[PDB]
Amino acid sequence: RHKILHRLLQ
Amino acid sequence: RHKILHRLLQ
Amino acid sequence: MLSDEQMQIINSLVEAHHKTYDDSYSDFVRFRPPVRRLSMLPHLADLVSYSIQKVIGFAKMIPGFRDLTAEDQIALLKSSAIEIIMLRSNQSFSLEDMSWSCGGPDFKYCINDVTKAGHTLELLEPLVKFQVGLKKLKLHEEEHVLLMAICLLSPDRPGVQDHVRIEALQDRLCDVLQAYIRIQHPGGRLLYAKMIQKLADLRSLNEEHSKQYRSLSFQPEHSMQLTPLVLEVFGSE
Amino acid sequence: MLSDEQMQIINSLVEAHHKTYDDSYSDFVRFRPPVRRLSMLPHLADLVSYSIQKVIGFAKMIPGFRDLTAEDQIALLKSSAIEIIMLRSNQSFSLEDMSWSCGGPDFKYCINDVTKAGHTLELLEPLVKFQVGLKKLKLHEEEHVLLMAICLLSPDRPGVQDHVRIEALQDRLCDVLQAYIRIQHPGGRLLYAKMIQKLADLRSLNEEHSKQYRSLSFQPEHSMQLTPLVLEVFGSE
Ligand SMILES: C[C@H](CC[C@@H](O)CCO)[C@H]1CC[C@H]2[C@@H]3CC[C@@H]4C[C@H](CC(C)(C)O)CC[C@]4(C)[C@H]3CC[C@]12C
Ligand SMILES: C[C@H](CC[C@@H](O)CCO)[C@H]1CC[C@H]2[C@@H]3CC[C@@H]4C[C@H](CC(C)(C)O)CC[C@]4(C)[C@H]3CC[C@]12C
Repeated sequence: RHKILHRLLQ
Repeated sequence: RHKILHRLLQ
Repeated sequence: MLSDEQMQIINSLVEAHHKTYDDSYSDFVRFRPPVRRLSMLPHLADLVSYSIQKVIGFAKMIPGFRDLTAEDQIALLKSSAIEIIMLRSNQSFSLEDMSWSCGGPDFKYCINDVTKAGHTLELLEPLVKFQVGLKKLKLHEEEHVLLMAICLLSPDRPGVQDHVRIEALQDRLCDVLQAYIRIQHPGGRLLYAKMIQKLADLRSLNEEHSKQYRSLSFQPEHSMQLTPLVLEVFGSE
Repeated sequence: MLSDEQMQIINSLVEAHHKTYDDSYSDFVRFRPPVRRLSMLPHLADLVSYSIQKVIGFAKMIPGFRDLTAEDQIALLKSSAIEIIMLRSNQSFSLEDMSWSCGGPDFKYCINDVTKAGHTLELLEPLVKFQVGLKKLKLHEEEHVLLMAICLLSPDRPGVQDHVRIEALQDRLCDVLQAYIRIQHPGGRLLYAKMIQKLADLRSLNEEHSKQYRSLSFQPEHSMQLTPLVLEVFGSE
C-alpha cells in the first residue's frame, strides 16, 4: 500500500 | 483488476 | 515579543518552502505539454503530480512531522495535499491577470485552460474566488508558510491516530502565527481570524475536488491519463 | 492459389494495421519530451504506453480475437504487447541510421537515447540486432501484419484458458502466411522458417525485458515515472 508515498517519505 | 484494459477492450 | 524557539520554527518553515518552491518554474517544460474539453488533463495532471512532490518535501521538513508514524504522515498528506497545492499556488496567482503566471506564455493558466481538465465551475469558480480573497490579504511569506504548515498538521483529518500529538504541533504553530501577526504585521488585528476562515474555505474546496475526482477515476479512459503518484495520493485505497 | 476466405483475412489485417499505425507520428509531441541515465524514461514510457493502445486497437480487429473471453484477451495482450511493439517498430527502423526515424529530429531514436530509460545493453543490443535482422528480410506489409497477428495469437502464453481455440486461430493465420509467401513472394522458399525464427527471437527479448522491468518497478522513484497503462499491462497483477 502507498508504495510511492512510503518511498518519498524516505 | 485490469480496469484500463477491460475498458479499452470495450 | 517572540521567543527564540518560536523564531527557529519560522526560520525552518521559510527555509523548507524556499527549497520546495521553484520560482523559475523551469520544470514545467518536463510535463506533457498543454493543449488549448479534456485537452489540459495530461498537462495539469503532470503539474499536480509535481506539486505533490514539492508538498511531500515541504512536509518532511516541518518540525515534528518526520517524527510522526509513517501511517500518520500518509494520512495527513492524503487529505491535505490538494489544499496545500491550492494554497502554495497563491504565489503565482495574479489579481490583474486572474491567472496563475508560471513563467513563459505557455504556462499562464487562465480560467479557460483550467476548465479543460475534467473539473467544472462548481470547483473552479470557488477556487478562483479563494485565490483573490487570499491574495488580497497580503500575507508576509512567514504567515503564508505558517498557514501551509497549520493546514497540513490538522488532526481533524480522516485516518490520523495520534490526534493529541498532531494537535500539539498545530497548536504551537498557531501560537507562532498569532504572535508574529501581533508583533510584526501592522494593522493585522483581524488577520488571524481571516486566515483561519481561509482554512475553512479550503475544506470546502477539498470536498468538491474529491467528489469530482471520483467521477474522473471511474472513467478508465480518463484516469489512464493521470500519474501513479496522483492515483495513490487521491485514491481511496 | 489463395482462397477468398484467406484473402479477406489479409485485407482485414492490413486495414487493422493502417488504422492503428500513424505514419505521420504527430502524436509524439503529446509525450513528455525527450532529454539527451534515466533522462529518457518519461518520454519512452509515454511512447510505449501510446504503442500499447495501438496494439489493443490492432488486436481488437483480428478476426476472432473479439470473440475470445475478456480473460483470454487480457492474458494474450499482457504477454505479447512488448513483442508486438518491437515488431511494429520495424517500419521506422533504419539500416542506414541504426535508429528509429519517427518524424522530426527530436524523435530520431539512436542507441544512445534508448539506453537512457532504465534498461541495459543486455536488452538493447539483442533488440537492435533483431531490428536489422528483420529489416533485412524485406517483408511485404501483408507478411509483416500476418506475423504481428500470429505473435499476438500464440496459445503457449501464460494465462490462456481456451488453448485449442487460440491455436486454431493461429493455425489458420500460419496457413495464410505460408500460402502468401509461396504464391506472392519471389524467392521466399526459406522466408516462412526465418519469420518463425524471429518469433523465437521475440520470446527471448520478452524475458529480458520482463526481468529488467522487474528492477524498475521495484524502485518506486522509477515506477512513479511510468503510466497507469504500462503498470497494468506489464504488471504481475
Ligand atoms: C496551475 C495552478 C498553480 C500551479 C503552481 O502555482 C504550482 C503549485 O504548486 C494549480 C493550482 C491548483 C490547481 C487546480 C486544483 C484543482 C484541480 C486538480 C486537478 C487534478 C486532478 C485531475 C487529479 O484532479 C486538475 C485541475 C484543477 C482545477 C487544478 C488546475 C491547476 C491549478 C489551478
Ligand atoms: C522508439 C521505438 C519505436 C517507436 C515506434 O516505432 C512506434 C512503435 O509502436 C521503440 C520500439 C521498442 C522500444 C523499446 C522496447 C523495450 C524497452 C521498453 C521500455 C519501457 C519500460 C520502461 C516500461 O520497460 C523503454 C525502453 C525500451 C528499450 C524501448 C525503447 C523504445 C523502443 C526502441
